[PDB]
Amino acid sequence: QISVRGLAGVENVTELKKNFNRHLHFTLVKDRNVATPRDYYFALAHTVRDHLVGRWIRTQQHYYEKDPKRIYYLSLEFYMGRTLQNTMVNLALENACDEATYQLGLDMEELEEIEEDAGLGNGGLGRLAACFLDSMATLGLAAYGYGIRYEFGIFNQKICGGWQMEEADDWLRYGNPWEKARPEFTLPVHFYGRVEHTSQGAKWVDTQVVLAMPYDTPVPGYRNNVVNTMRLWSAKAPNDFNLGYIQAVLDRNLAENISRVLYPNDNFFEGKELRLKQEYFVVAATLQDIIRRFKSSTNFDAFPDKVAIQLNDTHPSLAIPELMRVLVDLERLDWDKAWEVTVKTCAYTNHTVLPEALERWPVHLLETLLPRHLQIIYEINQRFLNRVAAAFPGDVDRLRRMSLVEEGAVKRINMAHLCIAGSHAVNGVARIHSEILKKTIFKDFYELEPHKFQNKTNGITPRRWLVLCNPGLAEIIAERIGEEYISDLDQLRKLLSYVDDEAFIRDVAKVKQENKLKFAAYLEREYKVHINPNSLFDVQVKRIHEYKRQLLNCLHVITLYNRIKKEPNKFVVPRTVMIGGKAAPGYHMAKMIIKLITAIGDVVNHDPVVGDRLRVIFLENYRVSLAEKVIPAADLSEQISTAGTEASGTGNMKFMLNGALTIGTMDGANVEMAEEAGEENFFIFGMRVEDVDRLDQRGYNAQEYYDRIPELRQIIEQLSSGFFSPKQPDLFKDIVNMLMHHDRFKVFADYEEYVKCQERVSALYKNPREWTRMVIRNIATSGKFSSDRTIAQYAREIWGVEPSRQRLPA
Amino acid sequence: QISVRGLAGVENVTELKKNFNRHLHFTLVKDRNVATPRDYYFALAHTVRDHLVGRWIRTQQHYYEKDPKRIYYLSLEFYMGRTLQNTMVNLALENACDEATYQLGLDMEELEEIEEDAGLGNGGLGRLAACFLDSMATLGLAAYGYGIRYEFGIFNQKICGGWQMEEADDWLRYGNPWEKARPEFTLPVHFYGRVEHTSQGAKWVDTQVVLAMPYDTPVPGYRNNVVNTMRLWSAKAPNDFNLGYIQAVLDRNLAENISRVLYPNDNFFEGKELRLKQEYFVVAATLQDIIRRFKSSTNFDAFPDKVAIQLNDTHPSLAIPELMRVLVDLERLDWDKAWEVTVKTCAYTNHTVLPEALERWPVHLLETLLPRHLQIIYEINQRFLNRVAAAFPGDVDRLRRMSLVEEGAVKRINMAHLCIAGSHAVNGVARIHSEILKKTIFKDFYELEPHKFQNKTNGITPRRWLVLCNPGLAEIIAERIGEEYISDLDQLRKLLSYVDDEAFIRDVAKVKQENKLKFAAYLEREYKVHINPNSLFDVQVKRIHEYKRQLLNCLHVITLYNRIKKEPNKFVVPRTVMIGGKAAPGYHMAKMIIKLITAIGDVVNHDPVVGDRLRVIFLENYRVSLAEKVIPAADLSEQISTAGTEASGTGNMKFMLNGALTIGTMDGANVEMAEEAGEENFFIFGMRVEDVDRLDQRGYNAQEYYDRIPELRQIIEQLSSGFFSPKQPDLFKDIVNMLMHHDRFKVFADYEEYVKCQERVSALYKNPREWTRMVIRNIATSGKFSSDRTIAQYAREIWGVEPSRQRLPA
Ligand SMILES: O=c1oc2c(O)c(O)cc3c(=O)oc4c(O)c(O)cc1c4c23
Ligand SMILES: O=c1oc2c(O)c(O)cc3c(=O)oc4c(O)c(O)cc1c4c23
Ligand SMILES: *Cc1c(COP(=O)(O)O)cnc(C)c1O
Ligand SMILES: *Cc1c(COP(=O)(O)O)cnc(C)c1O
Repeated sequence: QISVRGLAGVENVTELKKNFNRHLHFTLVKDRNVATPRDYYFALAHTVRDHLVGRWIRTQQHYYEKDPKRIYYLSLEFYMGRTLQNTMVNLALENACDEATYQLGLDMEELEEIEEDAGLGNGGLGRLAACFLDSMATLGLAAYGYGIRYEFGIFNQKICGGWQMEEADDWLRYGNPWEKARPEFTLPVHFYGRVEHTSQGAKWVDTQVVLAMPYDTPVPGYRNNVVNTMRLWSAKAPNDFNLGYIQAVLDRNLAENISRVLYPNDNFFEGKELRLKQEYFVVAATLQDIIRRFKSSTNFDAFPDKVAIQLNDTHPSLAIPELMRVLVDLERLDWDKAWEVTVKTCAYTNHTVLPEALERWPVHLLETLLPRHLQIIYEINQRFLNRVAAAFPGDVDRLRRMSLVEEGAVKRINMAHLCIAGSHAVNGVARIHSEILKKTIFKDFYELEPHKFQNKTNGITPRRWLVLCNPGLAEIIAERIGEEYISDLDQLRKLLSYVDDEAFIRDVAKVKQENKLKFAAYLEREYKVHINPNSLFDVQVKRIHEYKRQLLNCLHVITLYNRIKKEPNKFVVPRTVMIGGKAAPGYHMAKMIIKLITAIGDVVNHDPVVGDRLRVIFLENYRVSLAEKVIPAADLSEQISTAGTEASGTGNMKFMLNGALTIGTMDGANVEMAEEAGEENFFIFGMRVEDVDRLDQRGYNAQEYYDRIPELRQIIEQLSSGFFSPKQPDLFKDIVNMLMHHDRFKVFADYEEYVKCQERVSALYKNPREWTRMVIRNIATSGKFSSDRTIAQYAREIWGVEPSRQRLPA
Repeated sequence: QISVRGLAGVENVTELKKNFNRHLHFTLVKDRNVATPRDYYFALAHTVRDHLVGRWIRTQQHYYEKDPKRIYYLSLEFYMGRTLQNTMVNLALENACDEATYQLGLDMEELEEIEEDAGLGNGGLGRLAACFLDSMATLGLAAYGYGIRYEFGIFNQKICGGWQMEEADDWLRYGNPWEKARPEFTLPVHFYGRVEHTSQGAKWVDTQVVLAMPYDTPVPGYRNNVVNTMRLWSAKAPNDFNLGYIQAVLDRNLAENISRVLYPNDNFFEGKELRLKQEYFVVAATLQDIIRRFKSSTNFDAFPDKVAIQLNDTHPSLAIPELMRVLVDLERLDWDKAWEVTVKTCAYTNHTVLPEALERWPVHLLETLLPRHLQIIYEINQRFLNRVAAAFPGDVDRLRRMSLVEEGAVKRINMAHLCIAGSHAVNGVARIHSEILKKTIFKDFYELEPHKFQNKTNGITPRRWLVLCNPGLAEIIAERIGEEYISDLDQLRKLLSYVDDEAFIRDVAKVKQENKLKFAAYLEREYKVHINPNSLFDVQVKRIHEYKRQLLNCLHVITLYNRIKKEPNKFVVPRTVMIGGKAAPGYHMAKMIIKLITAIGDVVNHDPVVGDRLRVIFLENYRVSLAEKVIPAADLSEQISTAGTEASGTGNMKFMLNGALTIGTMDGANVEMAEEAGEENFFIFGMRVEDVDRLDQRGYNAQEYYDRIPELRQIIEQLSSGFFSPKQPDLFKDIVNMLMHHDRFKVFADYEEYVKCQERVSALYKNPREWTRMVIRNIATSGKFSSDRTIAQYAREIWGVEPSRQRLPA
């Protein structure tokens, strides 16, 4: 149908149809008379999968022959979403499959909706890992993603009576056609036990053994015939485990619980034993696999020349003492040599500065679970602090501040300090964040080893986040500038030449209108809720957190409502305000915020005086596949975290690529986005980091804002008095109390500037031509935020490898 | 290579090779350079599976069009063994696959050894279900096997220091290519809750829900293109189950434990709650599936014309009150009509008379777990006893004896009494067993309803138990009489014409020698143990139980040893005595018996005076695939249960078909075997049932035998004094004590006759020609013991359907 979706040659279409029918018959054991649409989805998935396998085998064979340096990306989260369309895009099969299925009497878009998301992540950090795998394959790197195959990913969110309910995400129920179990490469992982000292060093003995069984998923590059591997570990009990009889068999679940469920915490540390087991499990199985692959090529001097290990946050930080354990206890290298190898192999990416997110494991936990690793951590600490003492003699407070061991009520290990000591590179995820790391939380470490500290600004893959989710926009762009931008996003800069082109203006605006109608239709059919498609689509989608300030958005919504009620017959730009995202099940305030959003909706959406001028929708079950629908439909992107709290953001970049304008603070990657587009083409408001610091030194007093802003006072009075909860007048007392007395994120301090900035948005939206021109300026300068740029920087500045755009033979 | 293994046409061989390479590449994602022999096994399995699917789809389509009466065989056990070779045999693919794999540079026999047994049964009852599925498919019946997909089947048995150790049988570790998950036909099963009475009858409410997910395995008939289904249920928690968050997800295992593990009890009732859950789970999911299939054709009058339900033992007895529950509570039929339908639908097979095997469930268990079923059982009981009272007025003891409710310390439900009341047919499994049922344990029921009581003598499938495991014997038979006997075993009677044929005598004896050499080679390569292939192979393989009297065999072994030690330079016929079988983990006496066998081996096998004249081997991990190896190698089959205890036996029949002579008591099917072959062609010894009864009335006194038989006294003195356990002299005190003071099975009473009978065996073995002639007379009269005969009798006399030998189109 459309050019970016590839060729539909008669030979290819015929072959796809034959293979579809073969899988339906032989693989699924169905005929056309009994087949459900789910069976048709599976027949298509297996047909497309067949096209991957040749390239997958040849890619891995190629890496064996050429022996390049291998990149190992260690993450506890891979937020993959659906695989079918992404695979078709990267293999240039989309139009052919569309044609083949049409001829079989089927709608491919309908079949695509049947696939479950691989929801093996929480939010930004998890989705970053997924975008990165796509870029690494596209750039021809010998890269492997290593993680856990969770049986249950991020919970499915249902809204009942305005409240979040959690349901198990049983994503493997119907099978996963993309994975290949590899039980032949099963590896043992050890837990508990004790340390024995011989004349030949330490021995870790009397351990409990859990098996790690790998499952491999293909990761296709964009049209280069490269197919890399994501290897995810599943926990299995040994067959003599606990071996009255019946109970011993049932107790196998105790071992296998390690890979059962993703911890649903986003930017929050929960110090639970099962989480620690997951962290060690992924690390121990991965490192054995790495060493096995290295040895098939006892000289560990060349180890850092053949292996890079990237730690996604501190979650796999145990890689550092585990590598030391293997090199020293098993391979019998001396400490200093092993340490040199370790440091040169490992690199660490920090994702947040929020104190409650930092992993600080109780010593007593590590002592029981991982007694040898604790000894190694103590030894690392002693040697590191000796270096600190020599560099800064007599500075006793620095010693205390930099220690990997934290003193207190409970002794803890600071995993971030372990990662810095044991890595040759430490990076933040946006320029402002990397600067904050050097100035504040890691200042001491930066003074000791300035060379370790880098920036690598986050990015997103333009495959999933443009071509896949917004084919209409990808096409109108391709018509003018060709197809090369899909793997070289900087080429979007050529679009600045069309900012005064009347044909292009009309096409950009038409693509947006079509996306909005399609999403408006989606909401009716699937959620029985009506929206006006002519309204400004005002969208905030991301995990629910106090720092992200969904509450500030709520205050604006209520302000707009109060202004309409005060002057009903005055013209206002119509808005659909959409907020979506999950709260961690134990995060009470975030759960209260969701209830507030729905309660506001209950009032606003049913008030006849408002009409269709304002609508407030909570988008249920926000996840990757929902993002692919809502982002192309958005006019306004809400990126309103308190300055200095959102390390980068990536949702911000997705909206910019897809033709929404941004209202945002100077936080995270927003700063770089505004710098790329021009500040005049962005809706910037609020305190800068420096303003927040100044307010903190003086002391934040919320009462002052309440006293001075009559519109703010009225909202607080409405909240307190039960206006939004008539049957439970004090329902929102916790929210009011937090805002008035202990708001860490200074919601009130940005309220006035935010409301005023929102008026400027409404003014611009009244002039469609000028709105669209600003949109064009945003799309045209979004090139920097491709994860291809990010990965090329990691490859050159951290991993010491050259990216390649060259095709492997088909 | 050999004719019974089918054609190896050039077209077929070429096609098999192409498909093998396709599966290796696309299915397994391997090339020839990285492929293990396990990968080659899987490539072959998928290739053969492809040939089933067309016939499977067409068979099920055929049953939809024709709408025949459907047979539902309900069993908690399906002891299937391996599937690859059986599938090739039934599809006439064996030679072609052999050729195709040879050409690819592979040994097919080696690949066959890689397949795990589907060990979803304990012994006789489980293997009977498997033989039956094979016969039902071969006879063209519209039959479905329904059971549980256990994650762990019967434990793997290891022998450590002479003791049984149990290991989890993780048979699904590498995947199962034969099954097809059918998550689309998932059904809810209810547990716990309470009964509510409305104006519209009873309601079962506040239940806990567990999902039943079916997996279908194809069951191919012998060369008739019929492929039936075995449907096995897996337990799944609902997604809102227990829905802090993490724990609620982990607690899903509580529901899914239902299908986790097979109870390893053979002919022994253990009244555990989890076992009861398994029994209801299979019944509730199966009956919903039955009713769904029936309705796709509210007139339940025709229900018994379209449905037969066969209960394999009392394990699925809850089918009776469950059918009543559905018909009365859900479909709103009146009681009497529902009861008529139920009785006409259900039939019950009894497998043992041993009191400790009978299921007698505590009322308090049923009250908590299944409150509505208990109410229904009480109502059945009241109405049944009203009929008893009317037929036998004033006979108050009969009322007590026949009640489904047992009075006592704990009130219990007798499941056998429930099955008789609720079935139109009740059968035993051999003529003597069916007579014992009428005379003793079910005498009262037989007097009330004589017409219900039938015999159906057990059988075995000649596909697995001749063609598959003994191709050499199948071939020499086919050379003389053709191939028709494979599905018409009565034709073996034609072999009586060759009893004086010198060529045939030599061929029969040669096939046995070849089988013995192959098994002798197997024992060395796999278990590092040497045996003399010229010795008489004396084999007792079956579950370890006191009733089966492995102990009597032990006494004979020790007697032979003592006789050699007394007269070393006297000639004796050399023997290899092989005993194998598993003991239930909690069965202490059976575990002690295994230890005795190995301890005897330790003495006998290392005594230089004995030489290679006597060897005692315990065959580890006896299971279906081991049976297929050892049975063709046997000379003498030990079938030595106390008269009246072994209901039928089926191992006995397997040995007869494969050219072993039988030493046995007049018990179970041994009686019919001796009747078929002629008593002169059998080695019969010992008490008859009548002799056991006489001894019981007088009182069994073991001391008497000890006092009168000096050879017996010496063995007991050796056991007591530590001769077979020098480092633990009293190790076998439990065994000695049981034999002397509380032997339920009268081991000593048969000792003298058994030893004398064994001398007659040794005498005949000295004359190879006459041994082989007797063998021919056994093989030639084994036809009655085909499960095809058994199933034809079930079909005609119980299910009311006609078997068909006619082929479906290919
Ligand atoms: O008790 C909690 O307090 C919190 C906070 O005070 C906060 O600011 C953020 C969070 C957060 O992100 O995730 C959480 C969880 O997954 C959880 O199980 C418990 C809590 C939080 C939490
Ligand atoms: O405690 C037991 O006593 C038994 C007997 O006394 C017996 O004659 C036969 C048996 C038997 O066959 O299986 C068993 C089990 O699976 C189990 O867990 C416990 C027992 C038995 C058992
Ligand atoms: C991109 C993305 C995120 C991250 O969004 P931010 O606004 O950067 O927090 C979270 N969840 C999903 C499903 C995403 O696609
Ligand atoms: C046939 C068979 C049995 C039953 O043997 P009996 O001697 O009749 O008890 C038990 N186990 C296996 C593995 C079998 O093949």
